[PDB]
Amino acid sequence: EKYLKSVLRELVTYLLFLIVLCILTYGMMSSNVYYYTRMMSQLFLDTPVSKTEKTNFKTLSSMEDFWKFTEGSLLDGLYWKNRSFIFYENLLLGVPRIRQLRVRNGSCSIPQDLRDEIKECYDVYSVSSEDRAPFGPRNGTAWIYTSEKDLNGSSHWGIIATYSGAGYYLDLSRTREETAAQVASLKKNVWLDRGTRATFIDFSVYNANINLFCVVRLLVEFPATGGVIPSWQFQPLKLIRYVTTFDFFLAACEIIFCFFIFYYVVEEILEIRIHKLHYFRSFWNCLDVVIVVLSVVAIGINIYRTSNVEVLLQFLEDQNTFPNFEHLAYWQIQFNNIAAVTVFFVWIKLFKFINFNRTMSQLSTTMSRCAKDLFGFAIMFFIIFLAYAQLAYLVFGTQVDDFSTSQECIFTQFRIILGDINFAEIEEANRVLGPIYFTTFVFFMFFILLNMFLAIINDTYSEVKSDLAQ
Amino acid sequence: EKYLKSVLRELVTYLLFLIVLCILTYGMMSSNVYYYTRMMSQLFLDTPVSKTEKTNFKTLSSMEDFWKFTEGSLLDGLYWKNRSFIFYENLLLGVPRIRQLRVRNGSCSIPQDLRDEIKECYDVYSVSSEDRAPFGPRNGTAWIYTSEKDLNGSSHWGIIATYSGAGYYLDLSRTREETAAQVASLKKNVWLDRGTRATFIDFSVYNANINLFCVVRLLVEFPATGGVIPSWQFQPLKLIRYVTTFDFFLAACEIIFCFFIFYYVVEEILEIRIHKLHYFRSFWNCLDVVIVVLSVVAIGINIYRTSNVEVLLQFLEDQNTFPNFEHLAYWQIQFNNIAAVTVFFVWIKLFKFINFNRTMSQLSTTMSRCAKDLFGFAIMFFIIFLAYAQLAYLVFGTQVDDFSTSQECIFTQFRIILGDINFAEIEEANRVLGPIYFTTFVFFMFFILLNMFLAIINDTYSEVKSDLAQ
Amino acid sequence: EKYLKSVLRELVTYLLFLIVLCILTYGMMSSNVYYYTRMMSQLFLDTPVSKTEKTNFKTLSSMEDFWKFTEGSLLDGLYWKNRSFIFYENLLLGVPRIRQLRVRNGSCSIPQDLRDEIKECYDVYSVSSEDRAPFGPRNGTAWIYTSEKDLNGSSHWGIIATYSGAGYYLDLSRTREETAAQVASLKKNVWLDRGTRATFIDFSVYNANINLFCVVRLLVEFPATGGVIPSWQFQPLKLIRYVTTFDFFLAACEIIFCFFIFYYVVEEILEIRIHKLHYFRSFWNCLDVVIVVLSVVAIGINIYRTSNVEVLLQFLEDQNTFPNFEHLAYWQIQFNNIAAVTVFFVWIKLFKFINFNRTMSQLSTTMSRCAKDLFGFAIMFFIIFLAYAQLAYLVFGTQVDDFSTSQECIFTQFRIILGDINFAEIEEANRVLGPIYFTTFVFFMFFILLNMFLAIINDTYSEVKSDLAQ
Amino acid sequence: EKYLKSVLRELVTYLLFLIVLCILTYGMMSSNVYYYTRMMSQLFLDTPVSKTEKTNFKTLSSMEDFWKFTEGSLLDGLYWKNRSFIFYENLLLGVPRIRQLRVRNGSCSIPQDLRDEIKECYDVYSVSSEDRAPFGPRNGTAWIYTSEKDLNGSSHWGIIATYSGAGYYLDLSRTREETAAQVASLKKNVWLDRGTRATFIDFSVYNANINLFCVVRLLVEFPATGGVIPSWQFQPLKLIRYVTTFDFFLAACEIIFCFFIFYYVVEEILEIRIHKLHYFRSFWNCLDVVIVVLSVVAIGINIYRTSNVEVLLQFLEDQNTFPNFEHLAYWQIQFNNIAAVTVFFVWIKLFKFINFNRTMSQLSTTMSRCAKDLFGFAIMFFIIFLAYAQLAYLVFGTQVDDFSTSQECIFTQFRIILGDINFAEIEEANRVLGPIYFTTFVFFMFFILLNMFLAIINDTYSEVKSDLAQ
Ligand SMILES: [Ca+2]
Repeated sequence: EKYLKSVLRELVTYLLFLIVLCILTYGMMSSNVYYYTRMMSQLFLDTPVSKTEKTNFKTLSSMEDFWKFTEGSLLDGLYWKNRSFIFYENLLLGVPRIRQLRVRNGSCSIPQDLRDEIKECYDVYSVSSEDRAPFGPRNGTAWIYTSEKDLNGSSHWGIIATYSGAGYYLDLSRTREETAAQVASLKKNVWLDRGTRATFIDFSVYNANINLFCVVRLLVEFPATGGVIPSWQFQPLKLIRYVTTFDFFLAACEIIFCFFIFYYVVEEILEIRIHKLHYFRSFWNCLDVVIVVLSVVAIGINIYRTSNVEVLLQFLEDQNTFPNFEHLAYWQIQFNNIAAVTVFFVWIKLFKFINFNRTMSQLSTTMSRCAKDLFGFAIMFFIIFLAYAQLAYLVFGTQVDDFSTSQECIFTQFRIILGDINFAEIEEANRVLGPIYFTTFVFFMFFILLNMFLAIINDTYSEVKSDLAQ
Repeated sequence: EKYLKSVLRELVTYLLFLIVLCILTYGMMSSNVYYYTRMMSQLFLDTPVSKTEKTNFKTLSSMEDFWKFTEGSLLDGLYWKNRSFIFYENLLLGVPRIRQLRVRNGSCSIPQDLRDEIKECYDVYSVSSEDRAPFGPRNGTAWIYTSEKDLNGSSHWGIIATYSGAGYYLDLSRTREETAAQVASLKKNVWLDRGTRATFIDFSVYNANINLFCVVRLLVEFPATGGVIPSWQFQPLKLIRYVTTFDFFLAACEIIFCFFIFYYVVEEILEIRIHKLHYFRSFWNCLDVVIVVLSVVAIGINIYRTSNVEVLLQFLEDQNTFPNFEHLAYWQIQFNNIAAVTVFFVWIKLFKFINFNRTMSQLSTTMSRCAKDLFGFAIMFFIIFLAYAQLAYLVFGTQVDDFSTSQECIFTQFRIILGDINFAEIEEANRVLGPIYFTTFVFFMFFILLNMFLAIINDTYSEVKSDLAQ
Repeated sequence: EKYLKSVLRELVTYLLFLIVLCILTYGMMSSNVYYYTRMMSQLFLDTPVSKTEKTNFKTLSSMEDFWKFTEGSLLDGLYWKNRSFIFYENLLLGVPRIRQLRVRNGSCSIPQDLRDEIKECYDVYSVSSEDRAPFGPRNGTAWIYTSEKDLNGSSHWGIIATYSGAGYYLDLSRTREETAAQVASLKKNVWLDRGTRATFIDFSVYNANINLFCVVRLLVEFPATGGVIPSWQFQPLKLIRYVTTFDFFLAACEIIFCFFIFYYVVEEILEIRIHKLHYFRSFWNCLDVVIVVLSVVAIGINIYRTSNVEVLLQFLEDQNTFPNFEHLAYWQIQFNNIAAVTVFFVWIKLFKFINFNRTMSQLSTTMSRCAKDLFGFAIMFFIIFLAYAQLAYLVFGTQVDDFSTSQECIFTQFRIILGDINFAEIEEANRVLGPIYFTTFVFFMFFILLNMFLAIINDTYSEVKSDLAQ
Repeated sequence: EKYLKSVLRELVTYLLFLIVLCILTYGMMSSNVYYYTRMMSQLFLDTPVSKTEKTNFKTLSSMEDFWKFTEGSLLDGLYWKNRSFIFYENLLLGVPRIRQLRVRNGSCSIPQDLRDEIKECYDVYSVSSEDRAPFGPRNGTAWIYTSEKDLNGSSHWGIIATYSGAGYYLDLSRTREETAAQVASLKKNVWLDRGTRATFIDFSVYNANINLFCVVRLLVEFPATGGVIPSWQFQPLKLIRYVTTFDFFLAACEIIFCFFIFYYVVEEILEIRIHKLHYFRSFWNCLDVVIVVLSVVAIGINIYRTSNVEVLLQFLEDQNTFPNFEHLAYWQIQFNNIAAVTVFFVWIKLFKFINFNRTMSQLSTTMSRCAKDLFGFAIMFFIIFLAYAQLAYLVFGTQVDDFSTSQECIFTQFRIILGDINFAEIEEANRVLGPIYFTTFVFFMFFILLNMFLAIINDTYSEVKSDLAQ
């Protein structure tokens, strides 16, 4: 009877922990936030670059389109008629910033055959090929290289390369007329030319109705082959924490969560000190360790982020400067990811107390007894899966977007297995190998290989049911 | 022999009942009705707001677009050249009505940090923060709050909030010139401003060729974050019933259905009294009780709806007023839902007489024998399903429309399992966690977990067949 | 040895027959024909109604759009600059024809409540409500009713109704200027009004390069609820057969096919005369009877169609008339359908000689021994399938296009099972019952019920393999 | 121990070989190449033909659109302001070339019935119907036929026909003004008329930043039924190889790969000389032979291609000519295809050393024992699959794009099985047979026939596990 009562006590404690965690994670969420970013992104990406034009920021194709956007839709969205409100609600915080990364002329070598017709070549962006010399009129921060440290920047993982936080930057103005003049001055002096490899536009807004910031980042990359590759980022933040009663309730819930985390840390360490050799012999102990580690990491990230609020205080002293909220947004994204993973893994631990009756124990035994063969056939299946992915990358890699990178081929093959196919592009890219690849993949994966998993599961379930009937 | 004859008599009676119910439910449906609403919705939602503009009602983005629609496409669709026929057949009944819901300034608290730059804040719509004071010129019903009781209104479940039936309303006119003047007067005095949270446009039409009304409701919501969220509703009604011979035939069928339902009620009550100890132990008795309860609820709703025809009589006395058919449309929708569910559950009861031979009995035994294990593994499977849904909500909640609400995540995961995927948006929202979530979900759900249902069914079928073979 | 050699002889004869049939059916096909209709349909449907307008023929919405098409894109497509070639290759044969079907005023009864505001009502199209009296100026065939017999017409199965071959028709002219004048005269006198229920535009072209006709039919329906429902039909024909060497080769193949069919008829009749009582005890005999009946029907249709070449001869005598090729196109479509079905069923008969070794016999025994239970569970599964379809029709019937008709619901549910879903529209139509219907359908159909077929097949295969190992 | 250590040595050697091959195949790929072709194709295809027009090169519909493209978007893309750079990076090499294929008047025979109205007919393109006589002004190479040998051309496999390398060609100029004059002169003299059957536009560019050429080919076909069928081809080439350090590293890797291939060839020949009769009894020996043959073919193609760099040398002597890189592009495509297949098959051989423990051996034995029955049921299943495909071709062949060719039907049926359906077009093409075909195909294939594969696999797995358990 002691075992059942102890299990019930553990179940009740874990249920309380689960309710606390769910309350926290839904308190840090709301429907108000999705439409915030939806309207912001629509305004800044979906609006045509100009009345006559049709291309938006989403469909930029050249430097001329980027200049039209910068002098056009961007200024329309940013400034609303001394203080701007991106809508009638969202105040524009301070000043926007524009930054570019540059590459040296001669960072690549032209073949000796063509040196008579081609004199200048610019390599793809890299830390080695980066340009750090003044150009243009050399008047101000837009024409002089500023290091990452002096710019208080950080690296950004772009579509085709990873970019540093340094470059040539200009701080725009509070009003539309001044910003337009600055942008026109930049364009006249040819700010963007052959050496440009990336450009960033950063600005943040604040919504007092719901007490949420929004950090915006627009990146346009200029590959060595010509054209542009636009991208965007809209990240809401809650820098100010305690403004309402629900905020204090969530603070209390967070304190309770920290108490629970410390209690679990102590409990797990106590058992580790005795069973350390065989502690990882059970999956539940590994799950408990993962949960506690993730929760501790989340707590540490939260503590670090809460002390970074001093950047907001610096901005509030003088509002004519650029508010650097990129680090806060990055750490908020990291915290959200870690909290989501912790919640997911806390949910999975519910299987520990799910053996109510003989049926649940039957199913759990079937699933545990089936893992050894499932892993082996997973290796076997994924060998062929990766062979097919490599063939697809080598065949359609340069033509089809779905196969443009070795990682994207895996996702495309998963989608094809599910039923989300784009066979027209595959057939267009290669009229002989495209159809052969598609047909053979579909056959040997959907029709045959996918059924080995189910055969293993079926045999294991039947064996377990026959055995446990005793 | 008595058992077989009694079962045959029951089967014949139930076949007659099913035929009557199907006749009723298909008589209350026609192909003419779908194209009615199709043309109405194409006229009002799909037409461009103006000749130069591209945005329609479906794609409104701001208060300016809403004003352009109200002064533009709405008047074009409403008035066709004293009486308006909306294509050439649908008489416009009475006048339309426009109603807005409002919020008080100061219903939220600004953080003390930003009180020097922001003075006014309006909270999200709620009954507590609702505004009930006059504004603007204070001339008429458009500038004074009218309660739900005095407005004969009712609540509406919107996209982002549930709204009351009160607010500030104006009754438009019969002709285009008067309505345009009223709308221009509203716009000049700034009817919509920071405090607006919702707006409604209501009107109904009548088609004499097919004898059907159409109650229309256009709702535009104004979130606290800016922008607009349009929505619509086109609900045909049949207030006048006995016109043609088929209508009298359907009335006779309804009388027969009522007699059948009374007979079944008496039979079920007698069986409950006789076999109180075994009634709820059988699934068929539960199905019979569900069917009888749903049919009684449908009959009650129908009786209430017929007594509600008095609203049409009030309108017919004076045609210069607004016909309030919202309640009739709501109850028609409820009746349709109840009747559809009753039909569905009446169809399922055919399984009672489906045991013709050994094959059908074996199949039914197999289905009823694995229900115990199917429910347990359904619990086990849906624990992981909801864990994945919660992770998806916490990760893509603020970026992807498909995961914008906790309920939307479940439907999106069902669609992903089927094969309807939107992986591009998932990868765009999170380039690391998006692919991991998608790949792990697909693997652990489609490839492995979904096959446990199949293993259970296969093992149970084999066991049942082996047992019943002897 | 006797059985093996007789089977070998039968297999050789049937392989020759199959080769002949495949040769015929692929000789009556060519890639040249798909692009013929593709260009015709792109020219007539896809092109905008006018330079300023955006609506196509596919997106007509009112009588004004239809008039603009008739005076606009239609004349541009028809006439190319006495003889017109709809492209630089396809001669326009004779003149086009326009025909409308009409309904009487007062074919429905207005409710007594509204008789003071509505005086005229036109019912949906039917043979009883059809109008047969002159209207308008009463000058010519466009304003007088012409019966189906005198018009040499036939019924057409439209989208919302089935239409007769009678009505009010006008024969257009050979040149653009005359046709435009006729259409303008029709429009000025108000040819289309409240009574119109359908309109037809018929014309045919000839392409001498590939020796193919193309019979075109554009139908626009005018429901009693307003609006228009466009539809089209492009049917290539081969009236002139024996021109090239391949045509004579195909004639020889057709003669060989008739000889084979007579031989098979004689064989089957001889077998029936001996085993008439138990002849239908075998599936292969039923397949043979089906094949022979379908082939005889195809031969009869071909003989009827060849005699119907006299219509072309009548047209060729005077080219200033309307070539009535509608019957030839209808019979060509019927012949193509019957030939396709015959080819499909001839392919299936290849299973008779597929028992090469023990593996094929094992699989055939498994499939035949499984049909008894597969049919029973098919009935069981389709009862629930039809219950769900009826619920979907009653719930989303008036809002969603995919559920607009009772037959559309079945196809939509099949598509949903496969993975082709449109959940957004379902959720929009009903925000409570939509999600419930979708989720419950997906669960109980894909997760559970679809696996009973698979369990039955697996058990039968295992039993057959265990038995035949003896 | 004797077997295990030899297997370990073989595994290590094959792992080294696999790493070398993967290094080579990923060194011949880069993300920079996908966006190269992406920008090129967006510039030339997606760009509107003119400011007023909407048709692209992808949506050409007639000779007028082709002329507008040639005088419009093509010249805008080609020439950027003596030397042109398609972007600010990609130099235009030499001059473009325009070529056309032609057919004789009278290559077909008109029926005697219509010879009084039609005088000229042009057959579909073929080597027999090809025209080879001068036309037009007869001034220069654009109006005289040049054979394939004298044009240094080669055949091209188009959408509706295979085309020779001969025809009437004009070499365009280096500057926009001269090319526009030449194109206008061609258009004025009616270069394209009834006899035209195909047109090609060829040009290549070079990117010094990434050292990659791009051979471009735009083909517009003119069917005998009218209209145009555009198509395109963008193929990057690495003609110049030894420039950077990574290039020398890849050369060393290629030398190592050649040594490995020679060693494997010797090893396999040694075993063949001994096991001549039973060498093919093992699947692994067949895989080794396939790998060796494919690698040798790839090496031969590479040797042929490297010695073919002389074409670039000829062009570099005089840059005022047309650079004929078509053969180099063709052979690069062939080499890429063969290398991809070799990589795929090299990956599959990893299964030989995958028998680590009892689980992997059991899975491999299950897969091996299945092949006998799986092949038989594959024949059985594909008989019905091809019957359905033939029926679909005969029914929807002339109406639906997905069924336009007998090969397209197979791919469309695979897609339908997966879940990628276009049921709307199928139902539109045939309203009776379309739904029947779709429903019966889905049922008999997805619900029933696809489960026999799984039944076989499951039964074999259970048998193998029971046998090997003891
Ligand atoms: Ca699927």
